[PDB]
Amino acid sequence: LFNDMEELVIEQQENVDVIDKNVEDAQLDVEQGVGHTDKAVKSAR
Amino acid sequence: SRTAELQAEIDDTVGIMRDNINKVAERGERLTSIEDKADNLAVSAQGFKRGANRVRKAMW
Amino acid sequence: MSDPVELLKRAEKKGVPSSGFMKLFSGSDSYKFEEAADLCVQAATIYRLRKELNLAGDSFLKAADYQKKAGNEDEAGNTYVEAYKCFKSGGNSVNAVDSLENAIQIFTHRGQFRRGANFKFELGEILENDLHDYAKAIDCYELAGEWYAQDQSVALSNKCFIKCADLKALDGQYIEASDIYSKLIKSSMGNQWSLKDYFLKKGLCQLAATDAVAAARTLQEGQSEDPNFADSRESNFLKSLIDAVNEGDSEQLSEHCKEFDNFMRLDKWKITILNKIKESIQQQEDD
Amino acid sequence: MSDPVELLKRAEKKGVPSSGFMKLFSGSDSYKFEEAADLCVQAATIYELNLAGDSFLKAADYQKKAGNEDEAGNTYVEAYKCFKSGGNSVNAVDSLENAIQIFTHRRGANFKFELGEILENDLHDYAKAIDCYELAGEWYAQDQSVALSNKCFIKCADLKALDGQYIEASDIYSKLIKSSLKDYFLKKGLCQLAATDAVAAARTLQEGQSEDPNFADSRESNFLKSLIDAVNEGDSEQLSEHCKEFDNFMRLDKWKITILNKIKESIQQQEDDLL
Amino acid sequence: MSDPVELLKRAEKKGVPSSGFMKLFSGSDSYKFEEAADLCVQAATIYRLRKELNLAGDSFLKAADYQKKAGNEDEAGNTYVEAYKCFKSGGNSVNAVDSLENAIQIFTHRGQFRRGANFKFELGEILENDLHDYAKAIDCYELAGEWYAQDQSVALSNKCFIKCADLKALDGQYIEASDIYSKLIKSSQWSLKDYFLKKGLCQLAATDAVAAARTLQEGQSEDPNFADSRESNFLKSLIDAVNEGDSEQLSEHCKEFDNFMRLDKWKITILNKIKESIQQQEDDLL
Amino acid sequence: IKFTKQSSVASTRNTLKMAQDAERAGMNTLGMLGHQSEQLNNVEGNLDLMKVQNKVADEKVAELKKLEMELEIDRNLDQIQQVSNRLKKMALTTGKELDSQQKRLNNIEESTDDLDINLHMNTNRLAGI
Repeated sequence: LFNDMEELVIEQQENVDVIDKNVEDAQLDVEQGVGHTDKAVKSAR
Repeated sequence: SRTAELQAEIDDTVGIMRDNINKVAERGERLTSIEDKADNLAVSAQGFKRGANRVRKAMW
Repeated sequence: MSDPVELLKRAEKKGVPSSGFMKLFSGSDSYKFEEAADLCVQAATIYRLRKELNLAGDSFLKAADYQKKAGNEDEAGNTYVEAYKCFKSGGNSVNAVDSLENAIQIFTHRGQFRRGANFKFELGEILENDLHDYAKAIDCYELAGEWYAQDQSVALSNKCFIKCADLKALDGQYIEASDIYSKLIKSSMGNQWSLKDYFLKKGLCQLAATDAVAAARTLQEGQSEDPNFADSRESNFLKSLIDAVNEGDSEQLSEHCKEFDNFMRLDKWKITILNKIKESIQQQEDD
Repeated sequence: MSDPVELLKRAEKKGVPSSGFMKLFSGSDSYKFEEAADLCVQAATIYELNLAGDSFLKAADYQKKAGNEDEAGNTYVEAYKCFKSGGNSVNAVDSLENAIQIFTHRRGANFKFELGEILENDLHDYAKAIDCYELAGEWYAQDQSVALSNKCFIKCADLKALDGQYIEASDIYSKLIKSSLKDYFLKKGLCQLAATDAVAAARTLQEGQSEDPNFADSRESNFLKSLIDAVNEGDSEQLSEHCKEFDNFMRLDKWKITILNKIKESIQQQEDDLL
Repeated sequence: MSDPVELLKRAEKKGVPSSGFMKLFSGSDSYKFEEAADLCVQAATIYRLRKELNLAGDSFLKAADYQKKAGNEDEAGNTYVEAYKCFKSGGNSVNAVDSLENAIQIFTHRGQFRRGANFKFELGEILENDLHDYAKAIDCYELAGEWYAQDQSVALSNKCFIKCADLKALDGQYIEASDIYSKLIKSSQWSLKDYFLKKGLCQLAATDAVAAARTLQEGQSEDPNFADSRESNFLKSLIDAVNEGDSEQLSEHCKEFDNFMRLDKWKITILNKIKESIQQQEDDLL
Repeated sequence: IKFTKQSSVASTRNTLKMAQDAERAGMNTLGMLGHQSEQLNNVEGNLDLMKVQNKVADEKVAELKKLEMELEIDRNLDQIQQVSNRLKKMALTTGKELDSQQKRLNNIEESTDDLDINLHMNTNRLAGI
């Protein structure tokens, strides 16, 4: 049972890697997007 | 008596680890779903960045 | 709710590429394929709510094809996985296979080897259990195990290589199964219960190949390298089987099988391989 | 499939910063570096694990130039995975070091431990492996993750003891004890014996016997006592006997064998210096 | 703190759709429904802080309705779950049911089947324990078990099918309960012995001693742990007493079994039904 | 009698090694779970930040639109009992950690979906400006 548990957690490490990378990537893109909407508002005024 | 106690402890720990295996299955399933949704999130964030940039250029 | 048939008809009308003079005035056809895919996904969702799971799968397949035509391959791979889930839940294992194969091809193209390996293993399971296409199941478990080995997921690789070696041994490819068990042993050394089983199964494959010397070497290797195999019932059983094979006594082998079964139940795989070994002894007696 | 070489050539063409008069008319170069990074990531995906790693390194460098350091750190981790799987341990080290630097400036301990493992097992750069396990253990200690910190400090103390830094290894074992407990007591005492400080070994024995009842009645305690006794008598044969007796019941791993051999050699050297 | 009543009045004023000529000049009404929902959620949070849990639930229901009108169904489903939690904690089981039903409908429409199954099970628990609407509880446990079966979550599916079979047997649907126990057996060591026993008991309550004997033989052949179990011997003794028509011997075997392994309320009810069927056949023969 | 005692010795030796086995998994699994739970913490921080940034985006987009053998048996059992105590403790700790992470993952999923929806909404709104 322990053996299987290790195996499953090794597998889940992989999911965690991708999730962390994607959410982190997304945050930086959202920050840039907000910057763009800020400059857009600055011009539209 | 010591060996019977040991057997009882091992049986209990087998039960706990069996419960854990069921829980880690639920955890792996949750993680597969979250990976899919985090991929969606990354795509949407890039799309939002690009759209905002296009509006920035439009207003300029 | 919208009618899914009308949604699919609208998807089909939008998914026609711009031909001729219209191609000079129409923007990228990508947006038309995206909207057709969205209409197909809406139809698929409605069919899924109706439990018309095969029609939902077919609608997701159409959506994924339109997503591919749009250039949105990551979406197509996800939609192929949704098609697969619908077909599997609908008992249409053939379309489930085709859906997973397209999804795996996309995932491998996106370098998502691990993801493809998860689905390649599930593909192997469908080939093994539902379609009984054992050859392709073997190929699926081998390739998934390799992709997991590249990802340093020793554990998933071992799960796949176990399935591969078991099926190869049941298909009579005893030497190749023994080689995969040697890989499983090496990947498991220094990490033990599965290991004993691996040593036993390796030896059994070698006996089924009528190579008792390799079985004896495997026994000696295991006894020297893993002390738990040295004192195990599996080692003693493998020894007793090697001895019975060298003596050509198919009855003594059957006795040792019964003795082992009384303490540690022989699963169906071991029974099949042990019967093959017995038959090889009896054939040498008859010859 | 696109050709990865053509993708990399396009990435290289886009990743040229805007120089001169063009800098007055070009917007932020960040978007050009992002698009170059995306092209490098596509090439890496198509790749030939070492070439994939190199393409991810180029992508991460462009991501750094864009200001997207968190993305660069993730891409350095993907480069690392490609190089490690390709058997190029040097570029795997360099990738992990860049990723760790990004993560710490903003996880780094996880990767610093894996870096220590690469330094220990593939490159045999034991000094840097020690530094990696120590710093990872400290980062986990700040995070209150006692179990991971202890795993790192075990690796650090073991390598320090094998490198002859017996006193520092004993100090790390004292930290591990304060934070396997029987094993830690034994190893602490063994380091002290290898430092020819039998009095500190006897103190460690008494400490362990008083503070942990499970160590008091253990074979590890009796063995450490017998080794202290043999060291004080200067009887290298009695030490070898006690080692064989212990090994018959509880197999000595390679680390214990090495340290015990060092202790024996120190006894034999004192015997020779007295004749 | 803002007054929640004034917040709800502002939500109601904003949540009026743009009618007539104003619809040509007003943008999408979605933003107005979003802001009305936010005002309702603020009111609900204030009521929750006051422990006025039913009013918090009602405010979340209004918020979820506005979120639905905005097109934000995933938010509406979450807000319906918050309404449910408020009503359940407030002892208003009816509005808790209605909230969960709306949440489940949203989750199933979004393909979140597993999530909907969790809440469909909780709905079954409310129907069973608080409202005593056993028929709908049965339907809830069955459908949740099916959704978990599609999700390959054998353990949760079995938990639901156990609840379904137990309630079906207590409602006198003994054949259908036996069929669900057959599914639980096939999908499934300690619980397995219990499943065999309960299947046989349902069959005895249906006056089909032959099916009970077949279930006993099946279990004895397929699971060695059931073969030597007290549950197998007890089921055998009950089959024997039923075939002899001896309701006293059945009561003795029930007492013997109860002395070593306590009969829960379910087993007592089913065993009493079996005894009554024996006594009725005895009376019909005199 | 001698043969049976020898068999018992072999059984307890094998059992001890396997006791120490169930241990390496538990310590590695807990280590990996600590690493992944912590990888979840970085995810959680980024999701919180994106929620704040989406609030800002909502308001900006809105404005834009507006604009001997006996002794060994005993000793092996000693060793097995001690290890069994840690296997039990590790199993309990692992169960607790999985429970905590399961609730955290549920919340991560919900927050990720909500953010995704908000981003699609603002992207569609920006498309029309």
